[PDB]
Amino acid sequence: PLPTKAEIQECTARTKSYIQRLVNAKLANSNNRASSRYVTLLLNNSHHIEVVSKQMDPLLPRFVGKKARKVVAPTENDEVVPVLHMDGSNDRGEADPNEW
Amino acid sequence: SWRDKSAKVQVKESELPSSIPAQTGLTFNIWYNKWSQGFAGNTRFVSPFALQPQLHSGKTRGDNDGQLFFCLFFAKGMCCLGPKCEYLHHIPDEEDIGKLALRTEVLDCFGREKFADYREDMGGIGSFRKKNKTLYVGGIDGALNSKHLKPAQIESRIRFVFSRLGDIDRIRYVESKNCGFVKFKYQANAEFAKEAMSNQTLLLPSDKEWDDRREGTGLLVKWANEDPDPAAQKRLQEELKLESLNMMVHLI
Amino acid sequence: EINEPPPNICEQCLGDEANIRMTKIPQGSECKICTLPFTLYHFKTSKRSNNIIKTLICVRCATQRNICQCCMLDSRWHIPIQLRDHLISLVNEENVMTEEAKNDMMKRFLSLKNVKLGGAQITSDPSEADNIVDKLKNILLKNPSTKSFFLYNIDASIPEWKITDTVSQLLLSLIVNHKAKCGGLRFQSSELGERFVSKIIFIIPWSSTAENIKLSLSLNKLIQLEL
Amino acid sequence: LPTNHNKTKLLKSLKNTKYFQQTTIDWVEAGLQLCRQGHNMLNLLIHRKGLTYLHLDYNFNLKPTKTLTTKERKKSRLGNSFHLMRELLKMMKLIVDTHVQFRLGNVDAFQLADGIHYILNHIGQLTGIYRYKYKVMHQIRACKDLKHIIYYKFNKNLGKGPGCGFWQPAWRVWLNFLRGTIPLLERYIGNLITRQFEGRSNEIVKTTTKQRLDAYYDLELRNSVMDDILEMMPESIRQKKARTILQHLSEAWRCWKANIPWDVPGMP
RNA sequence: GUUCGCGAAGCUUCGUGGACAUUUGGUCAAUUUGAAACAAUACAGAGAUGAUCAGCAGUUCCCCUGCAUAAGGAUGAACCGUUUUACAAAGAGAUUUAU
RNA sequence: GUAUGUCUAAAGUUAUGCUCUUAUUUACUAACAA
Ligand SMILES: O=P(O)(O)O[C@H]1[C@H](OP(=O)(O)O)[C@@H](OP(=O)(O)O)[C@H](OP(=O)(O)O)[C@@H](OP(=O)(O)O)[C@H]1OP(=O)(O)O
Ligand SMILES: [K+]
Ligand SMILES: [K+]
Ligand SMILES: [Mg+2]
Ligand SMILES: [Mg+2]
Ligand SMILES: [Zn+2]
Ligand SMILES: [Zn+2]
Ligand SMILES: [Zn+2]
Repeated sequence: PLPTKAEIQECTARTKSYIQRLVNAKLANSNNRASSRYVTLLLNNSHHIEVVSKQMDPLLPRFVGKKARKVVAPTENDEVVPVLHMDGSNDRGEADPNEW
Repeated sequence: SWRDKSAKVQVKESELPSSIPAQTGLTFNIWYNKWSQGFAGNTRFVSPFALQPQLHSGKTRGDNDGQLFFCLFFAKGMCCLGPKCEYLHHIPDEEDIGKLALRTEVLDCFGREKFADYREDMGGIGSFRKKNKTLYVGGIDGALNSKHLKPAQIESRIRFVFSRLGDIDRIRYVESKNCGFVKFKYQANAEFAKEAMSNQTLLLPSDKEWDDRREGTGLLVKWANEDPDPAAQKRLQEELKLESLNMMVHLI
Repeated sequence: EINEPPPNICEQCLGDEANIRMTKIPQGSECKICTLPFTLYHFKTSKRSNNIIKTLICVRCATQRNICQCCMLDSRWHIPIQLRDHLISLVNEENVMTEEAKNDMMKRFLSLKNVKLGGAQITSDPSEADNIVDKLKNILLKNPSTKSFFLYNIDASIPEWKITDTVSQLLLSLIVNHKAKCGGLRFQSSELGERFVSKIIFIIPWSSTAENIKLSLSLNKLIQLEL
Repeated sequence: LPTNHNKTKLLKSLKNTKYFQQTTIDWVEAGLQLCRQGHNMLNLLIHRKGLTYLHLDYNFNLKPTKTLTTKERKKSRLGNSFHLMRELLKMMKLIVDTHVQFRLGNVDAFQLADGIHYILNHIGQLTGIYRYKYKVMHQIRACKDLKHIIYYKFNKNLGKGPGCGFWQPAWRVWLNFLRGTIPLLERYIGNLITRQFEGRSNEIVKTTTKQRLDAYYDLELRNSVMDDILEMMPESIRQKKARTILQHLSEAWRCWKANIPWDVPGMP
């Protein structure tokens, strides 16, 4: 079945929301205050708490952490996946290498 | 007692030293506060001040508050805020160690965060990953301006110095390595001493090199790797087991 | 990235208030383990408590060790991570370590992996934790006024603090060498010494099968002296 | 046409925070304080970079202290951001200094006016702004034009000489130049200090340009060819066996270039 | 402390009930031991190849300068070292063992 | 002569057919002289 229009609306809604958020994040991240104008509570147990973002001096670096680290990625291919081809060529498969 | 009296000033900010050490190089570097265009010769020197604890220790703003951290500059014996200081001014004890025992896992008694690893020297503030209580005490040769003392004399003087600042688990001087290993009752205490006698003098008024104390290079109080000696290793293991029994019974 | 994981802070640490107000600086420090930016959270435990508590490590690191992000202690038992790994190693097994790679690049890499470390696999699932606990439980079941003494027969394992505290209970200075065991004790006054002696592994002369003991002392002493 | 949505100004934004306060300060005080501030900033930046051997003079005229080792020299070639910043401060330092002089009892107000005018009409000649950002020649040229215009409306019956003030239109020019550049310097110096703090991005990837077009082309080509041959080749041969292939290709290319037919016997 | 109500002395003064106002900042703490970088002295002094030269690339868990997706750092640097198995099938000869 | 690249810059981590003697070539190198 070619996908349902209603379900396409779902997917679009989800992914569109996601990408808009991502782009917002990217934008408010960057130092160019110019691109700030194209930007489209918690509990840590049964125990309860209020999260806040303290506004910091607009001289000091916004994100003190980030420093362009080189980082090697671990693959995390914990689940194994096959590579699975179905053939068995003997006559043409052995006569060819002499040519190839 | 310390609690009987208010803490005296170590030294007034007039008497305090400036942040322009020694001109080690040709020009000063503003953003680093170090020197530059030349690193000819060693940087380190001997502390002008020392924690004379009974003459200094006392009440603070902190002793009113319940500030859980001790004054680095008290340990160094140079705090310019005496009773007006937020950080405390006295030798750490079971009561205060006990008081801050939650937080002190992650950070020092000087309220500064420990790190993953020891600084290659074992020189800076300890790692969180170890709960070390044992200070290596190098540079005794330098700390006494090349005074040919007896090993007994050395170890005794060392004892006199570090026993004053914290309860001792053990001390042992090593003639063959010209150094100390000064295990302490508590990690807080260890931290405190490690700053309190960093860059200090082992010399005394009775010694003849008393006015040359400044001119040498101070005590190199660093942290100690555990001994290869299996004589103490076994003991350590036993201690660990004992501790484990405590906590494990405490879980239920 | 998005603030997907929440902060992993324990109770004791955080303090007994129904509502604290903490702040989050995102991308707010490199952690204390893996040198890697993360959302730094911090708060005064009370309003008027001077000590802020800042979240030292990153959330991934926390999860990995299965610990608090402020205490560096296991979120279940509130104990040092190394210690808990030792405990786990002891019961149910022989070997459970949580090796942090002390090389700045590799640590980052390790942190990135979504894989629990030795002890963390036990303490994550509460059932397994409980099991471990129960197994652990199962496993369980003449005064010349000298002011200056020379104490001998000192257990190698005993510390000076234990000694001095004991003395205080029986009531100053003290010198001990665990090599020799020539416990060169000295009192702040002679009257105090008198008081002590009158109040009396406590073998105690007053210099200024005991035979074999003396021999053992002897050899040990000699060895110490050679050192 | 000015875009309207961005109605959060810089000063307004700053006002919103706690870390700024406001005061009524004399304009000369503001100037002098800003020279001091600017000087501290630039020195901090330079020292941070490590190159303490570049001594800033208080007149914002940068020069090296020692003879520079080649490495050191390379390090110290500060870019068109820092130098441009310096030049703007130099400009400012001049006029503020003139005001100070005026107000410090040295020079008469007419003398001040002339001084300011001189500065504006000779920004080129007083601060190598053009060096770093050459489009400032337009501004300089404009100022020159103004001077030419002004003087010859200022010296109709009056003879020749230096004593004309009237610094308005030139001043306007310089203001508009600053308006133009404020964005540019926010970007430039932004990136600069970011580099000082955060390392430079390690996802460098270079674009094609006229200079590296050919190399890129050829690498793309050999990648394509290699791919095709692997697709063709039924044994699933190793990369080392692709080396033979691509090397073969290279030779073929050369042969074509020569006009010698490339007829290797053993191929398929 | 202001003020609005009350009481006790002389519109003035002492005591009383209100209203107003009611949580700053810290990721930090003052020099060695929690991190710069060159610098100096010494030593060599630069890719092809015989020799002399322009380079542009590429890989890199190397970066620096640069506003940079220009460009330049010696063609920025390092890459040149090490190197055994999806190990087979067939024949011949020699040795042993068994039937 | 350089880029560039190494080097140094001080404090002690607790374990029991040949040898010979010479003279000559050629090559390379040489901020050494001509
Ligand atoms: O035309 P420019 O190259 O910009 O030079 C002008 C010009 O001098 P020249 O005619 O010699 O080039 C002016 O001279 P006049 O045309 O007005 O005679 C003179 O103006 P004053 O006569 O008013 O002095 C002015 O000099 P100043 O800057 O002192 O006003 C001077 O500019 P430069 O001195 O920068 O060359
Ligand atoms: K290049
Ligand atoms: K290259
Ligand atoms: Mg070049
Ligand atoms: Mg070249
Ligand atoms: Zn203090
Ligand atoms: Zn916690
Ligand atoms: Zn981490």
